[PDB]
Amino acid sequence: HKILHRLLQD
Amino acid sequence: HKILHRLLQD
Amino acid sequence: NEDMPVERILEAELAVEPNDPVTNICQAADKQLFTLVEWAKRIPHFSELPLDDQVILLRAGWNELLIASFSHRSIAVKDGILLATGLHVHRNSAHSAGVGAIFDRVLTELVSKMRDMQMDKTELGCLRAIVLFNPDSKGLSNPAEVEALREKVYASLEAYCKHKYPEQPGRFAKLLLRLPALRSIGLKCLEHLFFFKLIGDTPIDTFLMEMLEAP
Amino acid sequence: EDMPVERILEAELAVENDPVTNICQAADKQLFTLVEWAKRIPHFSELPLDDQVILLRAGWNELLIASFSHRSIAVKDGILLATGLHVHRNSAHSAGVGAIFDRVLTELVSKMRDMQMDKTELGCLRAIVLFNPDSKGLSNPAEVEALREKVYASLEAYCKHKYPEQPGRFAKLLLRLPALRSIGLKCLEHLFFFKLIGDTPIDTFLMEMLEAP
Ligand SMILES: C=CCc1ccc(O)c(-c2cc(CC=C)ccc2O)c1
Ligand SMILES: C=CCc1ccc(O)c(-c2cc(CC=C)ccc2O)c1
Repeated sequence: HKILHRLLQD
Repeated sequence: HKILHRLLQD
Repeated sequence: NEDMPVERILEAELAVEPNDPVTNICQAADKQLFTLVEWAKRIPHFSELPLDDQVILLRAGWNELLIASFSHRSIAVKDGILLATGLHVHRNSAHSAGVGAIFDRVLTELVSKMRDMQMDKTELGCLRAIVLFNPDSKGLSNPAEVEALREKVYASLEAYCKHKYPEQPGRFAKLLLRLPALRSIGLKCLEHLFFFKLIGDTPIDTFLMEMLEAP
Repeated sequence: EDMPVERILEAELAVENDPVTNICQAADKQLFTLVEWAKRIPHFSELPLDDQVILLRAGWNELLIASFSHRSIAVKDGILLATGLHVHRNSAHSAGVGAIFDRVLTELVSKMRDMQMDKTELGCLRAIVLFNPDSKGLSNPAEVEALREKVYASLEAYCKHKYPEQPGRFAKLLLRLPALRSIGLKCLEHLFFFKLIGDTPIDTFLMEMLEAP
């Protein structure tokens, strides 16, 4: 699940 | 709801 | 505690103390519906409500209600549930029945938590009393009166927890936060119960069936 | 303090045709601003990434539903979306989603309106929902259990301080959580069906949350 992981990174 | 009503009454 | 005593809430609990695993669980549910009615009749001010509202509350609550009681009943057992019938369901029987996941949701979210906080019969009774007095339930003639008795039950329960577990300032809230789990599991069990009904290979008794009927 | 209300309230103030298309359009949108909300919640960003993913994937709906419900305390009979769009009762009934819509309005919106639930109370509830120790796969549920416990201990203190005249307030607030849970799941079903039938466009981020583990 890409998008979420990228966002939980500042 | 036959049973419920009967069981609640007496 | 004067209007809704925790001693009488317990007394309603203590008044009602008791081969396909699913078949067992349904038969148990059926035996337990008749009893639930007595239990409720012993919950202060329940009978005094309009007969139709008694019907509604129980048509709405019976699920979380039956599931709450057997979960607390199952703290003494290590990997299963004690059914009111005097039968035990191990989680392996459950898995080998297809009901593994929901049973595991009952073991994790409910039974284990009841044990890890040593939830007593009064706190059970009070949580069941809250679930019985559900003002959301659709169709009620006076939802406010149900909400007033919800207030009375949880005022008494908090007071009880303050008085008899003073070292646990957040016990009262820990009990109330077991209700999303209860509600959430209660809905999953009901979804299964409808499937067992849809599919025609599970013996469902009259009271369970009546409950499984659309309003 | 270990779980300050102010920083939870700050997190709330920081992010602050077919109606179902609009509701789905607003959902994907909010999803990004929910990640941003959660980051601003005490101790959340310090939990391991995996556990942070598990929490938001498990909570988004309730977390999102609560928001719009509380943003809708103002409107008579409808909900207000973050896109600046308003979905009316009649408009939601005309679209075939009146059943759930009504439940949002009576059980959440109305009960929020009745008790004049403030943004602090709303934030801490969402922070309680965020920190769901019942979440499956969590590496440390004993740390999630502790965090939630901090939140609601702070919530009692506030409720005893701000509204000391109403001794049943603290419980009343929590006792919207079985309702939010029920409404979350019913609401989630709808999404899954909107996807199956493919009648309604669903944007990438919203797609990601519905899609399997
Ligand atoms: C004594 C009552 C027993 C009772 C009551 C209501 C219920 O929904 C269930 C029930 C439980 C499971 C999972 C097993 C824990 C699956 C399906 C069910 O129908 C059992
Ligand atoms: C701005 C909020 C956006 C948002 C967030 C989470 C949701 O579950 C929904 C949502 C609501 C309904 C019923 C209407 C209340 C049906 C389908 C949905 O996806 C909308």
